[PDB]
Amino acid sequence: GSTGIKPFQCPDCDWSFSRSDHLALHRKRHMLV
Ligand SMILES: [Zn+2]
Repeated sequence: GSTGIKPFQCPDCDWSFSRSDHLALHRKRHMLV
């Protein structure tokens, strides 16, 4: 049906997280801030 999209998504790997902190835990390696 639909794609496995989540409210918090990585625009780099196309990762999907149901939790904001989980996405941040992932995208921090993209941000390096
Ligand atoms: Zn990513």
